[PDB]
Amino acid sequence: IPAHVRLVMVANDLPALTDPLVSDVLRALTVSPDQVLQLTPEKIAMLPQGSHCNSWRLGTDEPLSLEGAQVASPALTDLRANPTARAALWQQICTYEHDFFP
Amino acid sequence: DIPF
Amino acid sequence: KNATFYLLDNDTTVDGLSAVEQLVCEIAAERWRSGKRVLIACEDEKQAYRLDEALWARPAESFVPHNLAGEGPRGGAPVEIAWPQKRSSSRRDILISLRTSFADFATAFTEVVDFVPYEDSLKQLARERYKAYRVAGFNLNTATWK
Repeated sequence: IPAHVRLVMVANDLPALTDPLVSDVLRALTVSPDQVLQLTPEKIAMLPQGSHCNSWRLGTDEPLSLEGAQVASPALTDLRANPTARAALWQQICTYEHDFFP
Repeated sequence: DIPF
Repeated sequence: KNATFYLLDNDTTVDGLSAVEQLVCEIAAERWRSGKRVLIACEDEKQAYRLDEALWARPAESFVPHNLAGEGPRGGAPVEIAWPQKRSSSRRDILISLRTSFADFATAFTEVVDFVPYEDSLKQLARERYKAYRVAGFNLNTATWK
């Protein structure tokens, strides 16, 4: 993981960084899209041991072997349709405010 | 002057 | 210091929300997306609760991070919803006000959004607010949201 990276995004089907909902979440995290590394579960396995970075997993039930605050949401289609999924995701981010907003 |  | 009054052309209620309350969601989202921290000043506690729910749904397909004043992360959420009883978090760029009378704390802001509701019975209150913004040294304008 490059030094410039501030968020690892994990999904089986990685969304465009210009997806408006993805943009909104990145804005909420105060992360610029050029500071995001998007990885499939397959690529996550290839990372050096003890890798550290905050992360956002979408529709992936298994926690990452990555150090840092991990937030997890349902798949993007659920997050796009469901006000309660969005509220729960924001709650997760708030619990980990020390990691996302240092 | 109030415009409404 | 600028104060902008949005003119409502209807009083259509949707999901328990007034036409003004619906517009507030759209404006709060647009201002946050422009990079601003937003304060929404409600007339009462119940209205704050209504908007706290509504901003998760309106605009649709959008994630607009927000909380009631006193909740959310340190320094408050990017959009914070307050009411008269409640101390708001500071360092905010724009005030969107639902207060029926001019609020003294409005002078803390360089950008304020207010409203002229469609109902005739609410016009007098809106005129009074407009006057008070003028007295407090705000540059005033009226607009229609698109």
